[PDB]
Amino acid sequence: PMILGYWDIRGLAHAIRLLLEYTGSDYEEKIYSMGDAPDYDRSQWLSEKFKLGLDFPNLPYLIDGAHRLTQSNAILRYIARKHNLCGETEEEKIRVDVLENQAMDTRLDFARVCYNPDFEKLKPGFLKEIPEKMKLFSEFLGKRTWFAGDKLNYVDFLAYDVLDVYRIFEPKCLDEFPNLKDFMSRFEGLKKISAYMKSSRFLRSPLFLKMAMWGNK
Amino acid sequence: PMILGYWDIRGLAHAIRLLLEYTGSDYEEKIYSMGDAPDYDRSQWLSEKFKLGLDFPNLPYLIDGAHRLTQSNAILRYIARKHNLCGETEEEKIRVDVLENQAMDTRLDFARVCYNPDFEKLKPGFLKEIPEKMKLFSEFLGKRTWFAGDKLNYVDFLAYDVLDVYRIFEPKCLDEFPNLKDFMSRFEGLKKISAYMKSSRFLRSPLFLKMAMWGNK
Ligand SMILES: N[C@@H](CCC(=O)N[C@@H](CSCc1ccc([N+](=O)[O-])cc1)C(=O)NCC(=O)O)C(=O)O
Ligand SMILES: N[C@@H](CCC(=O)N[C@@H](CSCc1ccc([N+](=O)[O-])cc1)C(=O)NCC(=O)O)C(=O)O
Ligand code: NA
Ligand code: NA
Ligand code: NA
Repeated sequence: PMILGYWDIRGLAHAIRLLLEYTGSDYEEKIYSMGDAPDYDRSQWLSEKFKLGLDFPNLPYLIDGAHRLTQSNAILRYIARKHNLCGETEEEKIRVDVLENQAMDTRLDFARVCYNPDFEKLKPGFLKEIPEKMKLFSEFLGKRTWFAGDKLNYVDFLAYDVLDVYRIFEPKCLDEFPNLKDFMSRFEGLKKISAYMKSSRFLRSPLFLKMAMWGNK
Repeated sequence: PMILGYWDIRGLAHAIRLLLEYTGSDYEEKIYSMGDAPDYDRSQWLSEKFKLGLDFPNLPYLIDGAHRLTQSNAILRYIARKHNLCGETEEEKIRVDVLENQAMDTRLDFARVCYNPDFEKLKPGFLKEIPEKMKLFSEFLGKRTWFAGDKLNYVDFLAYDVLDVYRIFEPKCLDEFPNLKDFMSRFEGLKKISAYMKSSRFLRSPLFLKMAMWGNK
């Protein structure tokens, strides 16, 4: 089976786990646990980081037969090619690439404040940035079924993930964008996704690592 | 003709400018100038930022007919798909996706230090992290003619750009890695590339924007 290596949190592997369940992949998780504060012991991962035959050792990683991958986006793309979840036309391909890279910039905007020791002083300023972020995503989606067009694509998993994270931090953030509320519902009720979610191996939380000031659980 | 919008520096646009040149694309640059300290006035861009039809307005952007793109990586892939500059085997596509994402993370590691007011204090530690980064690139390349196989790829433009920046910062950083030196010469030897590098267009500098501690001139 395939091995998904990541920390015992949601973070960067969540859209991957989401994809791995929708696609019917057989896979298992190599969970790395992090030591409690203050030292946040990473030695469980650091001890085998350079022992896995990874070109650029990192988390998350994925092993599939002869293929050993890092970089979360590269893994998503790998799973997508094996299981018909890329864009076909040039129009979808452009939308995929722009949204894939944009999701990561949007995720890091948010990660950078929650992981900041000064999160509480920076929290009101970031909360007022969120309406325009979400509005970009609502205008991009428009009247489409999925973000790339008619068909489910791997970027939809990225989009659901980053939107989920923002709406956990700010439960009212999608309220003036009904088309994104309908997107999240439609995604959560695919069927392999509903089954995964209302199952025990669905990792609700923590959203982030232990040293984060929010969503560390 | 295609329109490439960026600041009047090297920055994130550099690999796009090379690929545009190498593919013989018909292109013009919309160059935005930024004010001097202390304001670093951005009005030349903010004047138009939201009036260009961009889904996620940003720099660099590319306007090609009806297609209006942002995200430097999406722009590179858009150009590559027009000229078959992407991998064809599943092994090549894996090497492309991993290196594309790795090159941005490595670029960002460097950009963060140079733009940090505390640059001088951070410089010693960052210098000692460079040998390990280059070793990983060196062993990834191996004896291959290019990073993805025997066929030039857009990710080669990214790897040249990021490696060029690190060797501009630390001139001895490729010394103990001969295969990376051969990669850089062979890349510069490309006829359309050398001709672009030999004309007073070539913005090898400034690496970064005016407010950077290093590479601002
Ligand atoms: N660009 C890479 C990022 C890889 C990465 O940063 N992994 C970190 C995650 S914690 C830092 C982190 C937390 C949360 C976010 N985020 O935006 O959600 C980003 C980075 C790690 O655990 N180990 C890397 C190592 O061995 O040095 C990817 O997308 O896979
Ligand atoms: N992920 C996007 C990043 C786009 C971006 O941040 N552009 C900045 C570049 S300056 C900040 C910057 C400098 C250098 C790097 N780098 O890695 O070298 C990254 C970001 C800008 O000028 N305007 C965006 C805006 O108007 O909001 C991409 O790759 O295109
Ligand atoms: Na499908
Ligand atoms: Na404006
Ligand atoms: Na080589």
